[PDB]
Amino acid sequence: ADEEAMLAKVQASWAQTAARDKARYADERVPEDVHWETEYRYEQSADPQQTLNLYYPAKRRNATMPTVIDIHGGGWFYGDRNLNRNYCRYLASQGYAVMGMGYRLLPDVDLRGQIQDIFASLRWLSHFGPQRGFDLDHVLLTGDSAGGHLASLVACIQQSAELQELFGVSRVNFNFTLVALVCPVAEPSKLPMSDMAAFYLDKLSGGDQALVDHLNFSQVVKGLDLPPFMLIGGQNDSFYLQSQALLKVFDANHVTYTTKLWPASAGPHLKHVFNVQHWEWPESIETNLEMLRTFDALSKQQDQAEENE
Ligand SMILES: *[P@](=O)(CCC)OC[C@@H](COCCCC)OCCCC
Repeated sequence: ADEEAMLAKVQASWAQTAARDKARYADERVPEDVHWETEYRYEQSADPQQTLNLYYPAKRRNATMPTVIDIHGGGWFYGDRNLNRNYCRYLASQGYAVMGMGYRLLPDVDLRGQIQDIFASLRWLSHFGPQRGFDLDHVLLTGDSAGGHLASLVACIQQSAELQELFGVSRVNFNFTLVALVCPVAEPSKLPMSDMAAFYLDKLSGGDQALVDHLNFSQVVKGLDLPPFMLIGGQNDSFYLQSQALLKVFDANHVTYTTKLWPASAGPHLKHVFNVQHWEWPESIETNLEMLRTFDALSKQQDQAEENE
């Protein structure tokens, strides 16, 4: 029938999203009291996607601040380091040093190339973050939608020499204190618009059977000792099914987790990734603070455990 036409279809849909995102950002309040440093190349490459932004409170109470690392969403086909800027700014305004990266998009790369990009940005941060204010002893890793998928896999790969080898990455010299997933699509194989879902999975695996067998969080969680997770979302998330599926995997694997899941009664506006797309809404503030407090409580328990209070 056609590969070119399915692609053109998929891309039409992302052009639509891009227009809504542009219109929202033109309108929306911007968080105050933040500085950003933009467009750092994280490897020797002129690919514009292999860059990252850093965000900080305008007034730093300390030389180093606990770290947040954000992986944006967009269905693996869409987005860049700027997409989640308001969300990153909001988190930074609360007293955190924040990094958000670009990663090359499907179909130009497959999942391995995206995982490599993300690992390159993490390694860059391990080299250059602390000198400019990042406390890498307390690190919150977060991602929304496809970015939540990517965050969930990166958490497992960081812990596993076997997956490091399969994905062609090396572990980075810091740990994740918490991994917070916002409306993640962490089980993309369960998505099947069936031909379109199949097209995505094909583009993610790039035909590599090792990626097919390692495309879902359920396939990479096995046997690893992981940090705590936080699952964020709601019953009016278009992908709430994926959240329900993921809880079953957490329970079966003895993952430590907490949840902040909004009931349908909390309203029709609490849609897909609302707390990233609308930082200023009261429910977004509540959710995002609750995540930062959860991260702080874990960071305090680690400090106590390490005789460093
Ligand atoms: P996330 O990255 C939300 C991005 C808007 O979700 C992954 C989805 C894409 O969302 C629907 C497409 C139009 C917004 O995974 C692919 C769905 C197609 C079968």
